[PDB]
Amino acid sequence: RYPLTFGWCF
Amino acid sequence: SQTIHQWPATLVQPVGSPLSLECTVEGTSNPNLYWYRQAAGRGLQLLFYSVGIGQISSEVPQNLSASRPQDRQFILSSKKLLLSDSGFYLCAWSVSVGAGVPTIYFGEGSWLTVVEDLNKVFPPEVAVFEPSEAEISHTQKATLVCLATGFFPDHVELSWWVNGKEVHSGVCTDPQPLKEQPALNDSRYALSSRLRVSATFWQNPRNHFRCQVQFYGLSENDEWTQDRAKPVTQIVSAEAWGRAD
Amino acid sequence: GSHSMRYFSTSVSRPGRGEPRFIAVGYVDDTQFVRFDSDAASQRMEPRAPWIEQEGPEYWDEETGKVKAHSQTDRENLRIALRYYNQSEAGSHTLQMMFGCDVGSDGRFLRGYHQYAYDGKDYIALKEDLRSWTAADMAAQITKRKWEAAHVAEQQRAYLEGTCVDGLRRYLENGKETLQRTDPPKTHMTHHPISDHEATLRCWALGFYPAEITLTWQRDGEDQTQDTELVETRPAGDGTFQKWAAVVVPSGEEQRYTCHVQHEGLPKPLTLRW
Amino acid sequence: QKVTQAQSSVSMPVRKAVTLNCLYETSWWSYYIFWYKQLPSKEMIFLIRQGSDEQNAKSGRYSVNFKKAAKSVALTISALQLEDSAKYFCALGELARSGGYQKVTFGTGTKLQVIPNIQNPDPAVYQLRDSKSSDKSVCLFTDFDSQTNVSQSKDSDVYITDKCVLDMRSMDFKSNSAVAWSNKSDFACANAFNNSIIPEDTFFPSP
Amino acid sequence: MIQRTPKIQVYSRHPAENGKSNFLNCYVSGFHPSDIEVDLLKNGERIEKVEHSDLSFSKDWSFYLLYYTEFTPTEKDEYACRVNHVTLSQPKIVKWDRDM
Repeated sequence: RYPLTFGWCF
Repeated sequence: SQTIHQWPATLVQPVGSPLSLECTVEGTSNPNLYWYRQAAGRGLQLLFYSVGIGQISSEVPQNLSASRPQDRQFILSSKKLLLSDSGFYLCAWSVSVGAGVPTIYFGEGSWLTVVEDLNKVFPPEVAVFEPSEAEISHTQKATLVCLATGFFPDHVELSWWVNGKEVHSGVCTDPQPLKEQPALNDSRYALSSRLRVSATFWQNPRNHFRCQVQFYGLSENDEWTQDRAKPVTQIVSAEAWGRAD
Repeated sequence: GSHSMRYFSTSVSRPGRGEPRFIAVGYVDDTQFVRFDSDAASQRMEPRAPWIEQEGPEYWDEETGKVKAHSQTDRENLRIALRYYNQSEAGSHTLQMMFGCDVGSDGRFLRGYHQYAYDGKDYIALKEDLRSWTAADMAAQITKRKWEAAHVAEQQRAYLEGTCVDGLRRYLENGKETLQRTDPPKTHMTHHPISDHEATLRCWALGFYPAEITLTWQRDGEDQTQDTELVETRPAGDGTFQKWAAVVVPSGEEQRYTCHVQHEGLPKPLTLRW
Repeated sequence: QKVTQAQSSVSMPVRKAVTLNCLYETSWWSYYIFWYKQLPSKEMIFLIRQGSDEQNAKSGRYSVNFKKAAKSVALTISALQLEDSAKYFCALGELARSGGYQKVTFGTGTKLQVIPNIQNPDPAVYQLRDSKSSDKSVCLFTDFDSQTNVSQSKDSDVYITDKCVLDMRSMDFKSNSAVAWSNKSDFACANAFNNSIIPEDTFFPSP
Repeated sequence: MIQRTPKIQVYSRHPAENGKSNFLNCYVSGFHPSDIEVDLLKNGERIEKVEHSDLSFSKDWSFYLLYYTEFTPTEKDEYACRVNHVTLSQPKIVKWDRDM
């Protein structure tokens, strides 16, 4: 399952 | 991640009139914005969500119109209100998917009552009832009662003001107004509230008690042709002073 | 034995020619099973292995959502790194992400990874304890501070140890017949004269899986690691792999040398002789 | 059906603990549950959140009992307080298919009524006169404990408000009370609240 | 911002035997950045319907790609792989040796 990218913003 | 504020909070308007609710957020940039609706006082339906400035989207089509002319400026509007537009409308904001795990935070909300017949609108009458001597003797405490009567529509704000300062301690106001004539479909409403203080407090003639009721009704601009005074938005107060005897 | 799941995505900016291209692929061990390509028409997460085609429309909808959300933030990330480094908008740049978990023979969590590379070198990466970030440089530290504030670490820890592990278990089952298969390498030697006095001995391994393999040469039972030529393992193009080791030999001494092959699907190490 | 709060309403004694139930339906493998509390002002304030991969969320007197298999995410608040009285909302959060935002869906809410513990009842019915008009008066039924229930009247132009609690905070003193008024000439405090069951030792002061 | 040059291996899926359809592979790995040009030649002439694997990469962040195509080997036909990359001043051509 592809990662849930909440907060991944630089 | 600080502040969200919407206005106005209470709205009474005739069918056909334009609607304009505005919302603002502070302390955060490029947030997700939402318009939610609460019919009755139960379920929240998402009406609009805004991913960014200029962007408005909705899941199911809407009659109300929404817009976002600036990052932190959100609007819910209409060029002509339908009596079905009545309801409780909440603005809300969240961090963006990229900025973090979205947790929606709401503003205060806005009560919008669209009214079909403006001749049904009535400001309240307010009366204060002084404490009884029996109570004072039996309990050494003194309960005042406030009574707002014959007002339409629903939403008024009743506050107590003692010596010029609003008071919350020792006060209780009915969860909601009761219908004076539950039969009628446009019954005028009534509301009661209590303020309890100590006997000694009430017995001080330097103590001024006031009950205030903010009423929302017609504007100065709404047209009015009836005999009785125009039921405009206004405040009605009734008061009493302490006394010893 | 152990198993692994991996997602690799690659974002490459192309200035004055549009939005960056985003390509993401997913693996279970040495087998790719999904892809997403921002320049593709479907604009959805696509299947790249038969055993995942059995997931229903909800899987594809949720997975598409996640990968789309990622593709959009890495698009924005390229721009942020550009500004962080104060680099020229004229140059093309790359952002790579790697994510996934390792599980043991018993299907239980082993390790988790969440790492970014900018222009082919480390930018930020989650540590082994899944609790703190390794910031490669001053720019990444700005990010390490954002992620700390947003609790990304603890959030991803829970996902790696939970959602990722379980998904890996589901996949290993859904694709048991393929993913848990083992393919011994089919081997053989070849002889190639270079001179009247020298020849190349080449030891082949073919059609094996997984790709992990060891090929060694021995001159009368003794290592030749310095004089052995070894090619990087390579895809056969059908889910199997190939590799070859080779030594140059003086004529006459051929039978001196021995080829040794170790692979998961070999009960015992093979030895080959010319 | 997306979020289900079966309890329309729940009551519980102050100082005790209550549990507000919530069930949900989702085909997502990753999601969040949020609990909000709606004040009587209608103000919607955020309480606690629960992630599908996290241990049981806990924040002050609020705690969530995440039962993932059952898809049950009940909220529990302990050491109840009078101001805990509000409407509590359960919400489900799912990343949209577009990846563009998190779609949050709300349940229909459960009204929590926390019940005051009246330790020094002194049930009585008093008559209060208008500050401006002596003749106009109102009846105040007060100081009964929480076992007492205020019914409407047989009459339609006799008005009775339900009981509500007031808090003289500095005196650590709480009191219940209902109000009643009428234009009926036959209306009197002696007979105002007698369509309700009131403590037999209710004090009815003279005049 | 150091750039890595492509390693190249050209080869068949199965061992070669004339008259039997096979797959001709050209594996490019260990390069950076990812922009890369790959062709399969038949007797120096570019082959048309060449497919490839989805862009992926290794532990060290370097990329790999497999380009491939069905073909049938003969004793006469020459096959190769033409590759260009930022790190190359001119396309590198690597001949297909059937026992390489």
